[PDB]
Amino acid sequence: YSGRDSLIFLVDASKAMFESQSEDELTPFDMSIQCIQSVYISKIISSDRDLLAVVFYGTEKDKNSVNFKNIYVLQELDNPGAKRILELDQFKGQQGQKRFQDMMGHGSDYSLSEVLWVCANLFSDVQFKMSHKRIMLFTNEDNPHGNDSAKASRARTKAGDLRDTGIFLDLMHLKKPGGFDISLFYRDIISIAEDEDLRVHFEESSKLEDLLRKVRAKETRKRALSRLKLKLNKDIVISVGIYNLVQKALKPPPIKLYRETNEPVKTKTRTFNTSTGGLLLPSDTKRSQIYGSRQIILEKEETEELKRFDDPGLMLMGFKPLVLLKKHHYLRPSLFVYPEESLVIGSSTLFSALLIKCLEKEVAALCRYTPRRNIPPYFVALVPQEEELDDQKIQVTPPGFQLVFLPFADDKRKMPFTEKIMATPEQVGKMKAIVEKLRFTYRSDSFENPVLQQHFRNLEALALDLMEPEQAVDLTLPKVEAMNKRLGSLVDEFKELVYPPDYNPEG
Amino acid sequence: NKAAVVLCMDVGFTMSNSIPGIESPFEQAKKVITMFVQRQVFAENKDEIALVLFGTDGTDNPLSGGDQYQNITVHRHLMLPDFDLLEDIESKIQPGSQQADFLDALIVSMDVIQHETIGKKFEKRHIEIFTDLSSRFSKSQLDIIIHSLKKCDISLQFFLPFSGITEQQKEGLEIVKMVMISLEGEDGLDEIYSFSESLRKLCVFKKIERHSIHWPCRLTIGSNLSIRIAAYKSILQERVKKTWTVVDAKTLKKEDIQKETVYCLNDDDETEVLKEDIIQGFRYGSDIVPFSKVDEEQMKYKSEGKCFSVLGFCKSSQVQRRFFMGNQVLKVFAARDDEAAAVALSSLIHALDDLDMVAIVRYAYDKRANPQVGVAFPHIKHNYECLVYVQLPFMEDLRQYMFSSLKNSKKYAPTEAQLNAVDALIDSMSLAKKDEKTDTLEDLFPTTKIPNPRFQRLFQCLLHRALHPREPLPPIQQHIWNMLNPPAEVTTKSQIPLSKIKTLFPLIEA
Amino acid sequence: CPGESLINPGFKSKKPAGGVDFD
Amino acid sequence: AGSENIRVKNIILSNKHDVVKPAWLLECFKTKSFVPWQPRFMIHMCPSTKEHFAREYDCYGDSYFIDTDLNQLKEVFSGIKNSNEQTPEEMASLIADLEYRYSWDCSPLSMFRRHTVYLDSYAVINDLSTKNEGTRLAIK
DNA sequence: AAAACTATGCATGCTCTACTGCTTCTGATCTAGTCGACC
DNA sequence: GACTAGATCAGAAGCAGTAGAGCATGCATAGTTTT
Repeated sequence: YSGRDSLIFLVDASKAMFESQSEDELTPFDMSIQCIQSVYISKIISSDRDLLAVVFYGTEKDKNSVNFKNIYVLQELDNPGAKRILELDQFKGQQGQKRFQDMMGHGSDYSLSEVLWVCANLFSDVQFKMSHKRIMLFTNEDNPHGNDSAKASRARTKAGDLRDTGIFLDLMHLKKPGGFDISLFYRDIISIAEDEDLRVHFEESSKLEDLLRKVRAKETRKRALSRLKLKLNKDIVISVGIYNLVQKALKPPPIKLYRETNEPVKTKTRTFNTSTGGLLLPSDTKRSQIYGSRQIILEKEETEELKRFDDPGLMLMGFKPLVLLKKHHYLRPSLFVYPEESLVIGSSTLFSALLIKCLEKEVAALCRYTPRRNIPPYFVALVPQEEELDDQKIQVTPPGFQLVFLPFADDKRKMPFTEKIMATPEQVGKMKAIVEKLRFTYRSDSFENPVLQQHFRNLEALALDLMEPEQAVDLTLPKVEAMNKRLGSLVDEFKELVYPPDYNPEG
Repeated sequence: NKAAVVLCMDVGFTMSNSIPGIESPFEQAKKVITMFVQRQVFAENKDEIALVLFGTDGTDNPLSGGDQYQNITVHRHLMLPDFDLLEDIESKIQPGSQQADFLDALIVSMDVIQHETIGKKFEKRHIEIFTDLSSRFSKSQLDIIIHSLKKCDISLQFFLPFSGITEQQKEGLEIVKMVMISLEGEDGLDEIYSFSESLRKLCVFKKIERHSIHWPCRLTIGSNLSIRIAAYKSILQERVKKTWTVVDAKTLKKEDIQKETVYCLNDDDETEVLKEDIIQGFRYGSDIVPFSKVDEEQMKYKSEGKCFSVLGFCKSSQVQRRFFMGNQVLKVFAARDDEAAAVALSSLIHALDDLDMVAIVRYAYDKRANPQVGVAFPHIKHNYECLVYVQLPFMEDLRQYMFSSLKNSKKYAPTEAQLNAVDALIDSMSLAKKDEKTDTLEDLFPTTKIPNPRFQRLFQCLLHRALHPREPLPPIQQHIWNMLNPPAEVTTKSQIPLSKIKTLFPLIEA
Repeated sequence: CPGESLINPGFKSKKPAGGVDFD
Repeated sequence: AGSENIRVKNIILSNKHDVVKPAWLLECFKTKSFVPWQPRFMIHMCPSTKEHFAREYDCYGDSYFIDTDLNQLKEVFSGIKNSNEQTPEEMASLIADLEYRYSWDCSPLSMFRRHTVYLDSYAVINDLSTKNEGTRLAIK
């Protein structure tokens, strides 16, 4: 998967889209605009290099390259930004609806062939490489051309051509007074007609709920940290790729702005001798260290040469039972090792054999790891990792090796000696009851970073000029009230059974 | 912490000669002392070393009297080690033609310790005797020596050229054993080392050692239960405590160097902008939104500090090792001198161990530290029991990559012969031995007992530069490579399997 | 294909964070 | 800043500057003069500007040293929030005191205030259960 | 002689600035083909 | 002849990730002064 995702938002501007069936409900136009804004914000946070565009059809004005009638291209394909969201924000209500009607117009005829032609033309203009091409059609008219059969055939031909070119078409049908029947016309236009998506729908599509679900986490495409050589011997070498399935998420780095016009300023660091005042190149300086009441001077090149031990790669050392590995010897986040046939042919077979036999024999491959040049070696254990899939056949545990860093003698620390006081069985049983009361199922994706979420909320509020920032719910905070309710009198009994009457833990 | 070591050596002619096929004992003693002094210099423990020699024509002792306490020189009094001492041992220490009794050497060493010890808080005192025991022993004051040593709480160690000796050497060994038995008894027999054994141990620089700060808090389950706990850091990636200082290539001083930062605009004129007019900002898609630091602090996420709370309890199977994050592992004990807290924590640990469960908890070092979600699991040993805490990932830190399956890949399906070759390789390169008598696994290559080679290299280079100012840096020592490589048996056994694997697996570089 | 993201193609729709849900 | 967005609130949360309603620029441009600030325009003051205003201005927009006009009094009467800490009797006594002191009794209304009036709207005197509603006496 | 206040060293976290490796965009070059018009 | 279009290689810029240095917080410990 290489390229950028391109998305075009087609929104109908017919009269039927501007009527509210119930007093307390959203018109189709308002729902469409809300969805567009939500997708824009999600894209800004997640993938900022993707291309989005917004088009309207059924209007009185026209703005397009082909000079077609009744098609207004509001925003051509470009990366998302705050200005575009603000531009869309002036159609978000009833006054916004009046503003939209005044600016463009509504209630005019149209041809779907021309609309799809304009969308394809927009796709053609893009000069980058697009991995996906998608159009979403927001409408509530199941039979756009019931009077004219020729227009329907033209639309079918254009949809077929677009599908051939590699453009996905999706229908996001909104609520209709009489109900939406995809069976009438939109079966041929739609890219994929699901078996369940054939009955008449009396409510908006289930895709709107997913669109309105804001995603506020960066999505990074697959990428290999390094391509290394695993050396079983001086002659047997295979090529492997190293990946990181867990990486800490950090706030985007701040940029320095000039206050009077908000234009970026570039910074530069230079070193100049106190006496002469002139600049000193890096070649006109040395390095020093004090030890034993003396000064030891070394050049920079030697300072870097001190770190050179062996060439980049993994060197096999032997095989170790998995029992000898320890869970409390964690040192650094683990990595993933997978085969790579691009550099050496036949690596996949040997890697598969090693994985299978390591799983059968319950062993881990001990190795010496040197990621880059001028990096002292570390010791790693490659633990086999079988393939595990969930119910829906979506792979959840990939096959390969897990690279775990092992500590050196210097990385451990000495603990103060503490006398052991064991607990009588009754205390252990009471605490077992307490533990059992508060049992729950844990998943790796059950928590969110409060700091990053608040940062993104604040940034969005500042950018879009909202009244107040949205406040994120912190799921890491304990639920004290629920725990107190569940435990009941267990806490009091345990405290009576384990703490003297006059202890005062707080003091 | 502090420790004063009085190294008492000899320069008698009896060591000036030895069998040509082995190094002379005097050279062995010199090498041992050099290695010890190097370790002390590059391990800043504030210990002190004094050097005394007996068997030299010179006579310089605090106590002279008559013929007794003669032919002994206190070469170096008690001060912190420095390169000047290494230079002194390099050249100043010279052999001699006279003899002397090591008993008098012990007397003078004890006298020096007693005289110079006052005024400093040296809690330990060790005296090391390097003698070949060739000279006769004037055993006439043993009782007073033992009484003084026991009164002053001073430890004594011996270093000999042997672990085929003359009767005089046997008598010396006997008297030394008697003295050690009197001082300590049976265990003393392990305090007499040989030169080869000492050279074995003193070939590695002292490991970087730091002291963990005790972090107190209260482990909470709900709003009414709290256990006073202290946490320490058990495993972390060690770094050099000293960093390089940039100096000017001519005057060799850091005072003639300093850095400056210059800000300029995005214009041809290259306008200069001061630090008092630079605001902070971020990029929101295709634009830049100002966000000052003051407003960032106002709108920041604020949390109550020093939290160790129990979100819940989950089966150990649901927490997997591959998801551990962070850069540290914490060990949580009950608060010092608190029996009630000890009982509470023991109850929790035993309950979790019995039920096969771990505690998902929230951790915050202080007010300025970001909150964390981690796992605390029990650790029970035969002497101590505690909790071990390791951080766990957030939603944003997980990466969902898809990889093809190798089990069902027709292209890369191994054959039976290939699998047999790999099995033979795995069995030949085993790094653990299964003793059947105890049915126990022994680790042939323990990685956790290997000092970091980086610090060995750094200290070797620094020492070589200090003692040889104008000379290129040396290569990596052989023993470092030996201790980073597996035992020779594993390599020897694995050649035939490796040849078979090379034969069966076609690998073509592209 | 099933359970794919309608915003970022090629990625699976992550389930919303649920925190602690006691049994 | 004419809109109370997040940036205005942030500037408020720091007492290091002051905010002005956009009408100040309109007044300055129309008159082409540097008309000073007045409480009507400002939406927040620094401590120092607060001290400056407190000398020539009360806690409410009404000033000390300059007469007032109907529009200004309307702004003042739109400034504070509310006051409902009295009771009918207390309010009536206050009103009577004000009228007596400042001689406003000649006004067409409020001239029955000093008088309490009873009516024979009940079949029996001092009987609330015999209301005689449905007569000209009610409208009287 | 005992207790309270202060100095200095060291651990700890977070933030910011260089260096290496992977991916994508642009420029430059070569090779193959098309078109105008003549004969 | 003239010109255009498709494919390919090389270099460079952008981005991600690790390492190293610097800055602020607090306390351990000891020393010094006061009563």
